Amino acid sequence: VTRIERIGAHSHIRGLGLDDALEPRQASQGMVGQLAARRAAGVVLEMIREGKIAGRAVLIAGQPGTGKTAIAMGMAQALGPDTPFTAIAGSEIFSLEMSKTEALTQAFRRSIGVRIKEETEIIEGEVVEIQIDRPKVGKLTLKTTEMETIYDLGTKMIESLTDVITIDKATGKIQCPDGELQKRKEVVHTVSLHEIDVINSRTQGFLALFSGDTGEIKSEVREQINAKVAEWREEGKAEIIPGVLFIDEVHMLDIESFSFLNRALESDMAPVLIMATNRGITRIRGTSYQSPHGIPIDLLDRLLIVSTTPYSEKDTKQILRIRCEEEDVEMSEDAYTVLTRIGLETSLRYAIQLITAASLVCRKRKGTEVQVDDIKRVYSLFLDESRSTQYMKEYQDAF
Amino acid sequence: VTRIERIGAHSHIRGLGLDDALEPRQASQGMVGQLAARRAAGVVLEMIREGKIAGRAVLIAGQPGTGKTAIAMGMAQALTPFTAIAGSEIFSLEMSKTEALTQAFRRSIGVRIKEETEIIEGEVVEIQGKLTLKTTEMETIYDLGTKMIESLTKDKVQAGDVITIDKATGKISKLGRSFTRARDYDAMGSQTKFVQCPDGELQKRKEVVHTVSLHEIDVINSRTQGFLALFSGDTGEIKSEVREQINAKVAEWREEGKAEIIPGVLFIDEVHMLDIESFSFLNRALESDMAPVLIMATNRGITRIRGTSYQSPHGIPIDLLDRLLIVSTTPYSEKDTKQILRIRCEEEDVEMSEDAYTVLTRIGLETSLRYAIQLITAASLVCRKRKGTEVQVDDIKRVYSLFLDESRSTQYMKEYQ
Amino acid sequence: QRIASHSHVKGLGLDESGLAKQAASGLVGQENAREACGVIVELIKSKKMAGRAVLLAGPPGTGKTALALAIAQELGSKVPFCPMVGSEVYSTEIKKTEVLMENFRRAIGLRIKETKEVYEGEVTELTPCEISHVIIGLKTAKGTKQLKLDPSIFESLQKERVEAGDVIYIEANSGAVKRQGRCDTYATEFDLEAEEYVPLPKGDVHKKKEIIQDVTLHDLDVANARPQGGQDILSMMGQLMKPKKTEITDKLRGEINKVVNKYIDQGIAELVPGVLFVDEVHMLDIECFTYLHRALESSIAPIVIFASNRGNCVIRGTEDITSPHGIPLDLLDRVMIIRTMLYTPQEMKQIIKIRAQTEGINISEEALNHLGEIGTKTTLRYSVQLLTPANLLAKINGKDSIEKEHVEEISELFYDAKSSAKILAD
Amino acid sequence: TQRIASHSHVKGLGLDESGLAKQAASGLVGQENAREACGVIVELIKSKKMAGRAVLLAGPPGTGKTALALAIAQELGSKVPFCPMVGSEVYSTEIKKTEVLMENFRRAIGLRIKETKEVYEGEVTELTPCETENPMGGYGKTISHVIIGLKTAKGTKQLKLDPSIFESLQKERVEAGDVIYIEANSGAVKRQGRCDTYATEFDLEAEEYVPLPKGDVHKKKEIIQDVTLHDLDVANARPQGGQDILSMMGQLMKPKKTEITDKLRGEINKVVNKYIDQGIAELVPGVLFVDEVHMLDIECFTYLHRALESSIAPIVIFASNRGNCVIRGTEDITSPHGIPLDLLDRVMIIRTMLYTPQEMKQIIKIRAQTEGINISEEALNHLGEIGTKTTLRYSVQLLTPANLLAKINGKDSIEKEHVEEISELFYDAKSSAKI
Amino acid sequence: EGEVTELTPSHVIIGLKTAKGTKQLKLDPSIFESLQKERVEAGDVIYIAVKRQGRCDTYATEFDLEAEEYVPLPKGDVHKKKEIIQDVTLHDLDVANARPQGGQDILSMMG
Amino acid sequence: YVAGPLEYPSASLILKALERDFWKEADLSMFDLIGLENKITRHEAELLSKKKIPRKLQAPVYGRDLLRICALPSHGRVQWRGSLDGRRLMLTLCRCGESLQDVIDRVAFVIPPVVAAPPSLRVPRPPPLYSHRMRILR
Ligand SMILES: Nc1ncnc2c1ncn2[C@@H]1O[C@H](COP(=O)(O)OP(=O)(O)O)[C@@H](O)[C@H]1O
Ligand SMILES: Nc1ncnc2c1ncn2[C@@H]1O[C@H](COP(=O)(O)OP(=O)(O)O)[C@@H](O)[C@H]1O
Ligand SMILES: Nc1ncnc2c1ncn2[C@@H]1O[C@H](COP(=O)(O)OP(=O)(O)O)[C@@H](O)[C@H]1O
Ligand SMILES: Nc1ncnc2c1ncn2[C@@H]1O[C@H](COP(=O)(O)OP(=O)(O)O)[C@@H](O)[C@H]1O
Repeated sequence: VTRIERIGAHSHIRGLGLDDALEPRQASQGMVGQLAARRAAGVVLEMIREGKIAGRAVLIAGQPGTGKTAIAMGMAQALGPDTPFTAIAGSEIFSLEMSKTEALTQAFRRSIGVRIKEETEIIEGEVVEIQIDRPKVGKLTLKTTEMETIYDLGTKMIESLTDVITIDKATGKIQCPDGELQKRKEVVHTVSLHEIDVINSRTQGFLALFSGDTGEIKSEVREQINAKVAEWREEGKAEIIPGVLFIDEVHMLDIESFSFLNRALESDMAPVLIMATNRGITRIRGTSYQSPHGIPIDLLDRLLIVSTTPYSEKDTKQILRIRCEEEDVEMSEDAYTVLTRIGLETSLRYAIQLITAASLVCRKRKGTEVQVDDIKRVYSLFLDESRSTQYMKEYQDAF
Repeated sequence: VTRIERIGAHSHIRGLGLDDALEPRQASQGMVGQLAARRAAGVVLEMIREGKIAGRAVLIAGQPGTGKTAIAMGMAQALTPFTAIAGSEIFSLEMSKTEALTQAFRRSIGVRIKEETEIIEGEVVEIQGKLTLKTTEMETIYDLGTKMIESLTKDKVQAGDVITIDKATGKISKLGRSFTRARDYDAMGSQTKFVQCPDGELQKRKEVVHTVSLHEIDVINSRTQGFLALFSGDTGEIKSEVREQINAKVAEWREEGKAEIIPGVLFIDEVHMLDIESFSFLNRALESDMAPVLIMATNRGITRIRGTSYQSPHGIPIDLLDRLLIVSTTPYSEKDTKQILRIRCEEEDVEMSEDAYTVLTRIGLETSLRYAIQLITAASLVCRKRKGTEVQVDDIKRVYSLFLDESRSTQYMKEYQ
Repeated sequence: QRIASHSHVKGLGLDESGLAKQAASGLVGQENAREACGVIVELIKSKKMAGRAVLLAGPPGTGKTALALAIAQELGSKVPFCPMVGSEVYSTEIKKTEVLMENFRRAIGLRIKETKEVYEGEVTELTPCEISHVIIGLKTAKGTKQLKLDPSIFESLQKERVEAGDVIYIEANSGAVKRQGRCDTYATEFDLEAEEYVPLPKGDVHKKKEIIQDVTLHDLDVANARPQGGQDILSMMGQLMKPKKTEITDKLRGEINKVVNKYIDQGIAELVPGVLFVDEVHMLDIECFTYLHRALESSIAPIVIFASNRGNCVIRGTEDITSPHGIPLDLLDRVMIIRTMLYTPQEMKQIIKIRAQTEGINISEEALNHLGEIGTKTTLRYSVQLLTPANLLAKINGKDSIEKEHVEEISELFYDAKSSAKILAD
Repeated sequence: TQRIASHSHVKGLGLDESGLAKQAASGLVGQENAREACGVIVELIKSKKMAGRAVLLAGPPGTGKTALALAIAQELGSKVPFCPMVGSEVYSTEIKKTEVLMENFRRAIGLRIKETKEVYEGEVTELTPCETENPMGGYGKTISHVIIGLKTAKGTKQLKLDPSIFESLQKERVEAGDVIYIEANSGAVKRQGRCDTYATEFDLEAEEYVPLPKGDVHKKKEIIQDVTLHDLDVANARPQGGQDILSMMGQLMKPKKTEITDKLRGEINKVVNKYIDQGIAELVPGVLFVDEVHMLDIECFTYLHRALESSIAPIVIFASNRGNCVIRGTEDITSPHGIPLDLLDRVMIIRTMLYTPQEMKQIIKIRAQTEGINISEEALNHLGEIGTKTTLRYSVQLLTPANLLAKINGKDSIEKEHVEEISELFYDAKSSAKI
Repeated sequence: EGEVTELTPSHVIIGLKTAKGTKQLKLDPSIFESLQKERVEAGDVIYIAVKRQGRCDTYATEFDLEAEEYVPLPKGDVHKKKEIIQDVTLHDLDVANARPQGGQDILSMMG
Repeated sequence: YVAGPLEYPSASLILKALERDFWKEADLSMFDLIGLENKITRHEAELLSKKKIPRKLQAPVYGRDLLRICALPSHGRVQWRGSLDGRRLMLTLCRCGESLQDVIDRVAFVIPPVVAAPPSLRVPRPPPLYSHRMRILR
């Protein structure tokens, strides 16, 4: 019953609420407000889907709690599978086994996909206790419900016959399956430029699933792989698909990372870099230069800014009702009004915390529907950030 | 034909042009001006050649572009191990500053080792239990022991192979058959290349001299030696293995004459960037017996010492300044500037007019000298574009208008982006 | 083609006389910097000088990187061109100086001329005689013969699991590989063996062709930084640090240079010095600038192009020393500085039109005027970025070209650095 | 190659029989009180009664602190180990500072280990005298003794060894005519190789023929091996013998100098004490001369003033050259000599005054003598005057270049003109400060 | 589990004997034991992915003094399947799949 | 717990991403690692014993063959192999605080923990397996 993907904060959103003409809606796909920002998100999503342009970046600015990451997650969901979406934070680049610049340029590798189609022949069959052990060509009783083929094979194939014997181009591999044994299966695999790492050394897929690999071989395995995958393109071998790289709280990047991104977005296979920041006028990390959003101007000019206005009472209560639908909480209109007030006063995330605590208290007191007294007792029990700040007068081990 | 090394920034100086009595000439081996600095360079070069003492350091001071690096490269070319490095090269992530600096010091010293061993070489006629080794002037049969029999099989020795075997049963099949190559018409193995049959006495003792630097500590560092001698090698370099073993072995070889040391020179360009730790280490390292002659270069005056808030002359501690012989250079004059520009034009295969030389010297006096050194080739290329046979004033003026100098660049920065 | 930020730049735009055209080869205006670029490109093509430096200094968004890419295109793929960034020097397993030296070495290339021939032959004819002499048969679609090989080739062959009816390639000097099947493996109707087959090769039994492989000194260094494999030294597992910490110059790089010079004198190899374009030079530390102004003085250093976007500021790693272009006066001198000037509104509109033509976007007259106005308002890059979503919305709304309404709407939707800072005061 | 170093004239403290100081103190001049303190501390070291004691050679630059340090070191002699270290060497990127300090302390301590082994060697003539079967059991064929006819260069001596060793004889290729290496207690046979007398010039083989042994068959080889405690630590640290250690990739990174206290102390100390009190070894504590001690971080001094508290710590000779300066690694914490005030209380300060101009002249003259170049009276006086003006170390460096200038000018002795010319060709930092 | 009665060999046809009965298992070569694991009289317990030589069979009467210690014949059937409800954390599986230590290929052991 | 291996499905062209055309890989004789099989003395000996061009031991084909076979042996070099060979107590410890005990017993007594859930190794599953990679792995 209980799955890994339990109910989360950004779980209610399951898409972007836009029309055919990218026209936002009042309430759809878990999206309530941010009409202009939602339309911008849809525009950039359609641009990414086009894939004809490369080396573009976008920044989602706005105050904390104004749907900054919600719009990004909605764009990711609307993008759907089959397109890489590397979601990371500004603190991930700070790795030890690899340099921050190398970590970033590898994250870029995780944002560009490539589809490859393989046409192979796979034979049917069933295990009937073939290839007995100790106790020549041998015997192979290949048979299917539709048609049977009782024939033998060489010595290097009788020892690999064994419930469903799915012989393929490899040295064999494992009710009787139906249909002709000879069947053409066209399988398509999508990798995020894994060739740079999957061909780094011997037994290197081990590294691809371990990250133990140190800084890749600069300008020796990344450019050759790019040239080879380009040769594949235009020849019917493979085609590359651009993904998205989402760096939440990008202000943690340093001047080095910004200077590297300045030119990383100027390549043929440069993915669309969407970013988000809550800080305003703040010193760029590693220096004392104060710039907006903590990002230098030479990079902010290379991207498009997307502002997210704050939510109102209507949008606040609508998002609260959407979260209720996501969860299993139910309350009365008076409770809705009280929660909307508390949220518009303090914050929306704190309001969601309070409504969760109120549903829990209701479940504890055997109640069926949360009421005003429940949320009041909750607010009394769980204090707010600003509320606790007022009580800081106690001087609890100051600096 | 273009080669690896070509005309560069310090290729015009073929050496430290000096007389027999260390009397600096006006300009002989491409170098001009800096008479006192040239004589000091010659004196320190003679000191290096003498090798009578150890642990001597010389500091080359002067303003930027005064030929300090030029004098250093001239001394190096006239000087025979030489190691040129910068303050940033010793800074290594996997090796502490002290370890890298010690490695550089030991690599700046050379050591010649004479090796004499008995060698037996000749064409193999037939084996077996016993060998029948042939040479141009004679042939001999040898009885093979168990070790020799095993080596004859682990390596596919056969008739015609020009084998070689010294003592310690160290057999070698250097190259393949001589005459039999005929019937190998189409394909020829990778290692099975052919050689001429040796001549002279079958068994002969050969004396060879092996030249290696004192940095051989890496060879005796780990189980595998040749591997670490190519890349960074080992980073530890335990003090024991360095001093108690290598130094004592070199001393014993010197006593018995098996080896002889030749102290080189360690040129650390731009020493001002070194940390106080490196200077404190040098203070002692220059006191050791097998210490090479150190040369430095710095463009700093009263500047802060990296790693501390203290300021001292040349940006280095006073503790070390009392251990160096400062050789300050003098800025070039009109005549010296014109002469070095003439030398640069002659080396770069560039012909310019007298008025062109005058304008170039005026520019090099109003601006840096390297600016004019670059304007030389720039105007040469402009003239080539115009298809002219000689560079005129128009070309140098066009280049001066195209490429900006530090002064004009800073003056035109009023935009402030 | 996935148009990039510098795709329309397919050249430098110099005429036969050397002067820079007003607008050609994708570039617009900037005649002085283009002339300097066309002079330094000839300097590079001369292949006689070494270590000469260049600095494409100028305000942001002036096309210094565009000029660098134009130089790279004009030079052609026959000479190496290493695009480099300052942040890349901050490696974790290699010291900054060593990364810089590796980039310098990569910026030098050499072409290896060689004439290799093959001796493809049939395995079914394998008939050794004496292990001392072996014979293999030849059967191709154009001829049939036989060859005689050294027993070493027979050993290297039997090392592989050769089988009757396979196609094996035998090089005249060394090496051998197997290709299974020659239109006989699928005939017997035996199932697959984890490998794909191939028909018999066409052409003569013995082939010879001229080979030219473009290899750079850094490849030689990396190859010589390992035991090359072979015996038990071939031990290689995951996490292997192929980009090893460092490699000494006197005994490893020196030997590479010596062998390259030897093979060049023999006429087998041909050197082709490349270019090292280091972008965001101001990001390098002072301990990097001090080694850079010395390494570029060597007789082997190639041409290095620099580009400093920001102006005078504190140098990295110093926190007290301030120099113009964020580069110390030591390295600033000896580097030819090429000042890049700002673009005029007409030049901005022309660049916008060229970008629209290259990317396929079609803009109207009034639309182009409005886009150029929005660009000169804040910066040209903002208009270049808005150009695409304008046509995207036009297509969404059913319009083929961009109009004033679409450009105005997309400008109001998104925001630029100036507009963002204006509203950020809240 | 003599390879004269910077300051090699120092040969010892040169103290009289009474312990006082003199001028011609075996190369080193002046510094009476300092050389007397050096004599006291070297007498302490020789006593080998106290441990973990530190001494500070505080003094302005040029006072020859390192000179007197090397002097006391030479006086100690090559018998006891002397490990010189500078504060910069403590900064290691692979091993922590305190562990490097402990390794240096271990190196400073010496240990002579003796080893006596009774071994028999010589050309073997194997023969088994047939003996009646085991008398306790039935009858048959047995061997009660095995006689080996070891023949040495001095003569022949048959040994009636135990019969159980016959397995070892058959194990190795011990045939009549080869040299074997017998062991008294163990008895294991290790064939050295055939005798050179049978090495016919026509036989091609090496490492198989060895010369006959010189001396009696019974040889009691006494060998002594002096290895510092750090050597034993390193030897017991890394493994040896199989265990797939032959790998290259995952094992070539030998720099695992990281060390723990459990192995360093404890078992090693106990086995050392067992060898000492048993008569197999003799402990030899040395000295650890640490110059530029002010260069160490406070994290180093805080470990030093704790390691010096141990009973096994050797004698340490600190030599600080700086004065009142902020301790490294601390936020503007000024302390005397750049050393925390807490560590200065645990060290004896040996003050060294500045050299008198007469002492400067003496030093210049003795350095010229060591170099092997004659200097005239006027030239020596000028050298002394310039050494009084600027730092003294500048004058001594003007000898070799002036000597070469004189030799090139056609004269032998260094005339005043030569030093005058060199003073203008080369000058000091005090004059170079005029930027 | 059971005393090894036969160890004749890639695939090894081992024979395990217990109080219930005897079964000749057609075990895979990957389980072939490297150490002593005597062909007879050795008590072994195997599960599918490593073998454990529990102890020597109860032959204490064969010799009066032997280095090997003995355990009684297992009374449980040779082939038995038991369901174990093991509690583990996700990070365990994560770090295990990160650097696995199972299998038998030489590359694994070298890694 | 014995967890199953994580199957990593991937395309086949991935494994063929760094393979270069056989008619484009030139013979790189720049490998200075030949100092593991050649000596400086033997290097000089080979240089001083190179067969001359005549080599007096279909006619034009044989001449071209002789020419190409004379070209290759001219290559000779060595860094160092002779200089390397020309230059060159395991006491018992308790490993713990116990007075005296066999180290084997020490290690055998205290072994509480076993791995939580070790699976087998990961295995890429490209339905096509190129002969080159499989041969190299074998
Ligand atoms: N328009 C909206 N529709 C639905 N849910 C929203 C909307 N805006 C915000 N939310 C929710 O309100 C909270 C806002 O937090 P978020 O915007 O993610 O903060 P930040 O972006 O600063 O990390 C999230 O739980 C988000 O899911
Ligand atoms: N006396 C001289 N003779 C020849 N060339 C000189 C001379 N002085 C300076 N140069 C030239 O000046 C250029 C730069 O000088 P540089 O050596 O960088 O000064 P610094 O010694 O301060 O580093 C060099 O390319 C060199 O060719
Ligand atoms: N002379 C020119 N003609 C046409 N387009 C130009 C010209 N110079 C710059 N551009 C455009 O302006 C943009 C500036 O990019 P870039 O060269 O990175 O600016 P910067 O000068 O900051 O490096 C480029 O994308 C390029 O397409
Ligand atoms: N008393 C002395 N007699 C002779 N030479 C001396 C004397 N004192 C110092 N020197 C000389 O001073 C030089 C260095 O002294 P040093 O021990 O390094 O002092 P510091 O370390 O304080 O500079 C040595 O080369 C030595 O020749």
